[PDB]
Amino acid sequence: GSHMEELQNKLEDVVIDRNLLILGRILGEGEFGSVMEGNLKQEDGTSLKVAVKTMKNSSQREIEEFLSEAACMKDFSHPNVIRLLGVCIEMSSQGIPKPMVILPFMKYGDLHTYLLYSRLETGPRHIPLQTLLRFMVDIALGMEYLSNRNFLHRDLAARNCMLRDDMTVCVADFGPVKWIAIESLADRVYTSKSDVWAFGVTMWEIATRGMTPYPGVQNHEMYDYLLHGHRLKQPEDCLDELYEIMYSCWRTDPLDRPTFSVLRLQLERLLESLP
Ligand SMILES: Cc1cc(-c2c(C)nn(C)c2C)cnc1-c1nnc(N(C)Cc2ccc3ncc(-c4ccc(CN(C)C)cc4)n3c2)o1
Ligand SMILES: [Cl-]
Ligand SMILES: [Cl-]
Ligand SMILES: [Cl-]
Ligand SMILES: [Cl-]
Repeated sequence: GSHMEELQNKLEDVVIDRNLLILGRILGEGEFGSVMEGNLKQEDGTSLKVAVKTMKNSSQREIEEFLSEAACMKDFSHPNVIRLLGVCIEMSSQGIPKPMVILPFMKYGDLHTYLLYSRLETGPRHIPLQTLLRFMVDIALGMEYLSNRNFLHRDLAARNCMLRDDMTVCVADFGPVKWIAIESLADRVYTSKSDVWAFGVTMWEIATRGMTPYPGVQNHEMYDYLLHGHRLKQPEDCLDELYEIMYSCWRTDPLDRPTFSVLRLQLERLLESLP
C-alpha cells in the first residue's frame, strides 16, 4: 500500500557507502559509543566535513529497527532540526554489526557547553538576553516542526541542541531524570506534552547560562519533589514574562501545558518587545 510505499521510499535514501566516508580523530567516546570527525565524499565530487556517531541488542531485528528509524529522521527538513545525512553499518570481527550515523559537523558544538564557555574569558563573549531568547525561539521552531509530524524527541536538553555556523540552534540527538515530566516519571507515558516539559527545563538551562536543573535536589528525590508541586525556581534577573512561559511547560496536568506552536509565538512576541 501507500504506508509500505512511503516506508520503502524513505529506506532507499538513508544508506551511505562506507567507501564515500573517511574517519578522522575521536571527539567524544563513552558507554553508548563514539563521535568522530570525518569526510563524506559527495555526488558533486567535493568532500564535506561530518560528525560520525558510532552506536552499540546486536541482532538483525535491532539493525532493521535502526535503519527504519533512521529513514524517518533522514526525512526531516527544517533549519532548526539537525539533518541526518545518512547511515553506514560497518561490521566487527566477532560478527557484531556497528551502525554509524553521519551528521553535518557543527564546529561551535552543543548549546549547553557554549553557554558555560560564555562565562569564561577565552570563550565566546557574554550572551545578551536577545540572543538567549533567540536560542529558545529556534528550539521552539524545531520542536513545533517535529510535533506537527508526530515525532517525539524524548531527550530534549541544551546538551542535545547544536549551534550551526550562523548561530542558528537546531534540535538534535533524539532520544536525564531532571528533564522528564512528572507523568513520565510516574506512568512511563510520553507525549508531545512531555517534550514541552523538557523544553521548559531547556529554557531554564539557557536563562541560567547552563546551570544543572534543581540545585540541592538529588535525582532519586525528583518524583516526590515534583509531586508536592515544587518547580524550577526563577533565575536572577529573568523576566517574569519569560518565567511564566517556562513555568507553563511544567503544569501538572499535561493537557494544561501549551503546544510548541503556542510557546513559539509567545517567545517571538517577547523577543520583539525587547529594545
Ligand atoms: C540525529 C541523530 C540520530 C540518531 C539516531 C538514533 C538515536 N537512532 N537512530 C536510528 C538514529 C539515526 C543518533 N544521534 C543523532 C545525533 N544528533 N546529533 C548528534 N550528535 C552526535 C551531536 C553532534 C552533532 C554534530 C557535531 N559536530 C561536532 C560535534 C561535536 C562537538 C564536540 C564534541 C566533544 N564533546 C563535548 C565531548 C563532540 C562532537 N557534533 C555533535 O547525534
Ligand atoms: Cl543541520
Ligand atoms: Cl554548520
Ligand atoms: Cl553552572
Ligand atoms: Cl531550582
